Amino acid sequence: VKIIKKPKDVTALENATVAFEVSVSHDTVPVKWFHKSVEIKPSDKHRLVSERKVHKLMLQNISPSDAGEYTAVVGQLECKAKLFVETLHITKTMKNIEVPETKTASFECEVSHFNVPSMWLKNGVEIEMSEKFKIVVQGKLHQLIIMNTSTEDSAEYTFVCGNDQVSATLTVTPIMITSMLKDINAEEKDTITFEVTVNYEGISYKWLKNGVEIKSTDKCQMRTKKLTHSLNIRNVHFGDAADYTFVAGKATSTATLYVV
Repeated sequence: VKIIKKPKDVTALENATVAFEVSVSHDTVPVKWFHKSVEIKPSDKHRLVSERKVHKLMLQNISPSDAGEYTAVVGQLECKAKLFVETLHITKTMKNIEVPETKTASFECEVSHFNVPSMWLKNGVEIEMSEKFKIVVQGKLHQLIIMNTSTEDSAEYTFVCGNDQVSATLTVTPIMITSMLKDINAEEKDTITFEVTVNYEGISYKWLKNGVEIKSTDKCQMRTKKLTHSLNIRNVHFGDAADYTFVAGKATSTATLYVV
């Protein structure tokens, strides 16, 4: 009896199902399979199937323990093939971030394979995605986005990949109002400007008049150069006299406009 087809090497992922097959010239021929010098038996992991001239060994839910050389013995005839078992792992680490308050922070890591489930932890606890936490997957790149950061977002963040994991820390830096609002004594019809300076660029802020948020009309313009924020109020009259507040993250500053 002659071997017509020999088994081929197989590369597969952990937990995948794989097979090896030999085919022979004659129908009634018994076959044994060996791994690590031991004869393979039917089990929850091993299935042996014959169809006339074709003999198959099937392995379910493979583990790294299953990798290596398998041998098919047909009489005195013996042929070998190898299983390589690939495992999920992290291929690039994450960098610690420091981010100003209110700005967006992002962690990224790369994994070994496509179609890995995203799994992100904050101080050991699974993060449920929300308007705050955005999870993105781009092929083998996994990204965690944390929007509108606060000091409460400062923590250790972990990405889990199979049995592999990688951690990095986020540090959220508070906004500081370096140059505060000063009171303004103006005459009717004057154009005035409240100005503040902060320590970071591109932060979120709000202006308030007596506590109610202002929107920039032709009457109240809000401008922003580098770190300087301004509230310009044109053609000032008595209804413009009030308390004005600049709010940025947890940083606040109030002053008064007086109109003669």
